[PDB]
Amino acid sequence: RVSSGRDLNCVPEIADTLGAVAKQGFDFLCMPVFHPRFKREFIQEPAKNRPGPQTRSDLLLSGRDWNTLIVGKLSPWIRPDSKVEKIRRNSEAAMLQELNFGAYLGLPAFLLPLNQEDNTNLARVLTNHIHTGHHSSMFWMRVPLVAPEDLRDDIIENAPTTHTEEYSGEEKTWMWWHNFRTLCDYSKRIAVALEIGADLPSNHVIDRWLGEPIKAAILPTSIFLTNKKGFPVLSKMHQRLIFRLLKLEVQFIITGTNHHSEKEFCSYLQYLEYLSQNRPPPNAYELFAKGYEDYLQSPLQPLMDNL
Amino acid sequence: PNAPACMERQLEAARYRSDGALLLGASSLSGRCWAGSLWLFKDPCAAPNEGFCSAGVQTEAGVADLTWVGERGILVASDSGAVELWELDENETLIVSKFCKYEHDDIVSTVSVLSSGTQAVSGSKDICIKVWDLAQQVVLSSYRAHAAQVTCVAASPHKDSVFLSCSEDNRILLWDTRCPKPASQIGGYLPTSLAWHPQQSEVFVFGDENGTVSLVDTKSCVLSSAVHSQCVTGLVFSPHSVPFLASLSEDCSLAVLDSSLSELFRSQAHRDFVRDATWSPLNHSLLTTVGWDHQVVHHVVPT
Amino acid sequence: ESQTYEVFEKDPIKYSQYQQAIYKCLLDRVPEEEKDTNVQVLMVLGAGRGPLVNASLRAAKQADRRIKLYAVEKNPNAVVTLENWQFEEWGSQVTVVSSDMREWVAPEKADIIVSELLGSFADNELSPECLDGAQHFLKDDGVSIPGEYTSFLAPISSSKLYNEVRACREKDRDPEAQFEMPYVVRLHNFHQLSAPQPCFTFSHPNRDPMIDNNRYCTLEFPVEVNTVLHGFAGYFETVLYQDITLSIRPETHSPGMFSWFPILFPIKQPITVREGQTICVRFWRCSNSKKVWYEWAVTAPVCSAIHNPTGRSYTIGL
Amino acid sequence: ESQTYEVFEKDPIKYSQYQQAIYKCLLDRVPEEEKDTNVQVLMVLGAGRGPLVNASLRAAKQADRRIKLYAVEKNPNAVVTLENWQFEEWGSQVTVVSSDMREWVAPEKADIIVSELLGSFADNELSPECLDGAQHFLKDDGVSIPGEYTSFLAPISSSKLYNEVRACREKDRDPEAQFEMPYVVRLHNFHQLSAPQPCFTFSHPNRDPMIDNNRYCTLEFPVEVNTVLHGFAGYFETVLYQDITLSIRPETHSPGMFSWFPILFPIKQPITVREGQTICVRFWRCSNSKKVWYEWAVTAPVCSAIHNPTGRSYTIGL
Amino acid sequence: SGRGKGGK
Amino acid sequence: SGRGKGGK
Amino acid sequence: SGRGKGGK
Ligand SMILES: Nc1ncnc2c1ncn2[C@@H]1O/C(=C/[C@@H](N)CC[C@H](N)C(=O)O)[C@@H](O)[C@H]1O
Ligand SMILES: Nc1ncnc2c1ncn2[C@@H]1O/C(=C/[C@@H](N)CC[C@H](N)C(=O)O)[C@@H](O)[C@H]1O
Repeated sequence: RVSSGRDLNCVPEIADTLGAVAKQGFDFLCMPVFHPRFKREFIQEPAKNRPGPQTRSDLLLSGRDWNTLIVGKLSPWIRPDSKVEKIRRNSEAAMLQELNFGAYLGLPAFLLPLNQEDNTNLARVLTNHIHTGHHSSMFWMRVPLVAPEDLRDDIIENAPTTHTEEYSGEEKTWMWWHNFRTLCDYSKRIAVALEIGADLPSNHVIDRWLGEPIKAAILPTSIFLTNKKGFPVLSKMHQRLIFRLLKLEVQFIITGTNHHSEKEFCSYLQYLEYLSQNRPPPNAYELFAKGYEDYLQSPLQPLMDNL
Repeated sequence: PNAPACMERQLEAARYRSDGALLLGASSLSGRCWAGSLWLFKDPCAAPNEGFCSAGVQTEAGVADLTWVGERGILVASDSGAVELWELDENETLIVSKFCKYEHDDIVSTVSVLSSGTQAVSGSKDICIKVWDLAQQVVLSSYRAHAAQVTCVAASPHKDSVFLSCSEDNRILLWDTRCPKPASQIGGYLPTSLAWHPQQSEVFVFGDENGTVSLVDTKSCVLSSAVHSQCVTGLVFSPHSVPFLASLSEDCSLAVLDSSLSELFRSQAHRDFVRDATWSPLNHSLLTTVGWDHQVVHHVVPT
Repeated sequence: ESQTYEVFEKDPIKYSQYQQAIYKCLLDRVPEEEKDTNVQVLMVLGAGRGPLVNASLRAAKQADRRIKLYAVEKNPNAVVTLENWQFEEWGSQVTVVSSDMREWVAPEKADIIVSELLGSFADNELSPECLDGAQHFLKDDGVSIPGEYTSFLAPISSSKLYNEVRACREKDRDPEAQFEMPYVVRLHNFHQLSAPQPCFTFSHPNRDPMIDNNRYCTLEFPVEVNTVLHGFAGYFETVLYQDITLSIRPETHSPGMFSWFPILFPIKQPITVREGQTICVRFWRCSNSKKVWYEWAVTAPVCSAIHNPTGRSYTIGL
Repeated sequence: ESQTYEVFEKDPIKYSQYQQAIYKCLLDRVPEEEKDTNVQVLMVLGAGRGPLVNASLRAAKQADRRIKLYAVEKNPNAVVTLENWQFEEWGSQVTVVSSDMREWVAPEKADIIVSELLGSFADNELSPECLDGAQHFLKDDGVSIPGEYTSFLAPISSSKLYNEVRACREKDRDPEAQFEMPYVVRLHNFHQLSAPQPCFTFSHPNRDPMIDNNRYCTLEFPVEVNTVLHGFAGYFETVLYQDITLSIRPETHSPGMFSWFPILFPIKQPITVREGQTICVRFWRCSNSKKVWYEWAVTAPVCSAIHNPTGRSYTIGL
Repeated sequence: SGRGKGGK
Repeated sequence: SGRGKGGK
Repeated sequence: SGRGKGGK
């Protein structure tokens, strides 16, 4: 019933990792296509002339596996909106390189972060790749409900956290997404990978995402609570958000390390299955309308036409 | 020497210990397998030749950073999200895993042992900073002070509760774990490297993503110089009574600076990114650099 | 894309033919007595994921000759596969070059240049332009594999295909552009109206100064049936080396070779042809420094418009 | 066309400025004592029908200096006018070259290269790419006239112009392509919303290896009125030599110079701007080996789509 | 369904 | 296949 | 004029 993926930033052996992940019950793996620490130079000598293979071979997996089991991830050092001209230029070239490799591999989806207000140049480079060749792949913009700056621990003496309500301010990450997709002119290949935090924001921040193309929901292991038996569970408010996301048929992504160490890893995914099974059964109307959700139809005209 | 047949291309770290033996950290950042390795060379001039090491070991994932823990312990910042502790056997012929604790949710980028040698600090792409108890193999405290990746963490040379951290959120934080709110923000371009002054308790240097090196004194204005054309990867003070400051960059160069940050030595020996520098404790004018070009270079610095 | 190269590699016939052509060339260039001293410099120009590099090494082993290989590839994604093959298997014997063959400053001259830059209409993937630019690094007595290729055309009738092209009208372009472009198609429900005739030929190395890859051909096809003309089927033949060839021309089709389906050049308006009439077609190969294209017209029994003038509907990027 | 060059030539200010710039350069390069021995090699790069050749000769006469001239022109039609001028008037002092300056194998190096390859947005006629290719034949201490140029942008309001662009919808193209291309227009019924700010700068000769003529600029315009944003007016300034300049920027407009009208970059959807708000615009100069184009977007007070991505509606041919 | 026709 | 792409 | 062509 529930389609779920594993998010990793460390894949020492591609074949061994995929096997371990499939055994755990996951349907897909979000992983780096180039080593996340392998910063590359395109303009200055001698580093621009770095030899050897720039990454792992496409021969490591079958075409079917690349097409169905792997979601690419943009390298964390790629900063197209950097204040430094040199980083901006190397990042544009690296972003185009990584997106082109993803398309070369036939990846079903590719993850890109929205982790600051200004992603103008990231949108420009993405729009340019979209208007270049094969138009099938999906781009999942990784955006949090609550920005890291707004959920940081109140531990900086000379920089206290804001304890005042900032109605529009707490909705900031939606404006990051909105501006990005406006720039990319509402491409249908650009969707949201919504990242959920340990503490949920006010309902108005959550509802801001209603009507948005959410294709995935990212659940860090650190947001999970522990029950009397020692197994990962979620707060009632988190469960309420999972139920809403299940109606949108999002793919769930489990990120981070095992924090329930003496309770195995598939337990996180077993809990999502539990929530999925323990939901209200659809009524006569809901069972009838299944398949027609957001399906645009021409209104019948029984006068002008013979039904 | 009962070690891996070949070390990975990308040399990440190099550290001399008191007797002058050289510890190397390496990862394969490309090809089929993305793992790492740890090596000890009692003869540093033979490095990186595998058949001439004293000890070598394969790690499960890449080595993003490492540090000595006394004379026989090795603390590793792994790609796996784990902080690892390895230990040289009594014969110093084997490197044995003591602990592998997966506490971070992304790559552990930086590691630093505190004054006592019983505790350490780790920084990660997961935005958290953790304080570890090395004997009990546990995280004592976990701090989410930053708003982006933690770039560098550096323990005070002589104060066990004091450390520095910097990040892509454009903050340099001075920590003092004796305080209820333990971090304090120190007052352009992203900070990328940190080094405490080995003699002046409240003085430190910092490198940034634009090639600038800056001198800062906790009290107060800052002295600075455009040393590199790209990111300042590392900053390491020499062992002399009046130390020299080695700076290394993604621009593939090494610079050795004085007290006023003026250049005294420059090397273009590396053909790829310069990753670590370590000064010999035996001959104070010899500085060893390692890079992604797989070179271990021994520089004779004019002192 | 990776899977495109994977489809290419599934053809066993093509590569075994290349191997046989390299094998014979090596024997003709190095006498038995020079076996251990003479190292032939072989360049695979457009190496993809490495099958012609492997074909060259198998060829050198079976010929019992020494080779020095360069694998040149402009696609950086395929260069990843090549560099992983080079480290893991090939070694120092193979030098992988990530470059366009037209720009590469070769460090040595070649004895043999091996390439497979052929389309369904032979020169439609721009093999002449690519090998012309690479020519300067081939030795004076050097061999190019392929040595030659020829395209062929044949008039066809297919109201089924005519309607299939007709339905390719897209928004924001000329409403008739779909008729001014070729299609790769496994022709099935159709009638071939006259025997395929040769259209354009290219030879490598090209020893006619300033080359001129532009061409103009008039073909006269006898038709023995009452029919309707809807387009021209295109095929090709290639001489890899001497008697070692590849062909998709129906009459000489290489058995079991499926790398290329025929090409189809449609016409905008169907043409009635009576038994005993002649179909006269005109084909041009045109270019500027940026693009190459084809233009075509029927002049007998009736004239058609010239199709694709100035490459307005279809061009092949240089 | 002939009449286009004839319109260029009607501007008295432009050429008298070029003459003054060449005159000063000749005096700075040849001391009085070297007057009769030192022959300066002057190359007019993109000579059209010969006005800069005549401007160079007038400049050399008034400076009382010796010049050796080359008039380089890629347009063969203009080359007819130049060759007729060379035979009838100029003589041996002028060598007419029918070539692209990027391909010409110059027989001698130049002391001064003179060109007028400027558009209404300075670099929009591809002066950087042209002078970059010609750079190798300029001596180590050589001077390029112009030495520098800078484009400027200013936000504008004009529902009149917005409707004028709107009516440029054509068949067989994207229905919104007219908004993704610049127009040369003598702006009249409009409101300039903020002071022009510099966008892109180019310097000749270019001493930043591998050049990189691609650019990315963010501009923040303070707006003191309630208005509606419809596009950006583009202008330029150029340093011919030292203090000798040309400008179409309204505030520093060269008096009586009509060679260039401003350029207009429209936006697809009008943007409401309140008094005290900031208009933030982003402009990119992009290229491949075949074309150069601009891409632009408004990010404050509201985001617009990125206009002309990958040059889909507008490109400048190389 | 629901008083509509067409779509895909 | 057969040197072609796209279609449906 | 003014570096432009076409229009009407
Ligand atoms: N000018 C060029 N320089 C280098 N490679 C090129 C050039 N033009 C095309 N190619 C490459 O050569 C290629 C050839 C293919 N038609 C065949 C691929 C491969 N040899 C195989 O038979 O499996 C593609 O990989 C292109 O990327
Ligand atoms: N790469 C090039 N090589 C030679 N001429 C060029 C090139 N690009 C443009 N031109 C020519 O230089 C020209 C310049 C014009 N913008 C100005 C014409 C002339 N100098 C005048 O001021 O009246 C046109 O005549 C173009 O044909």
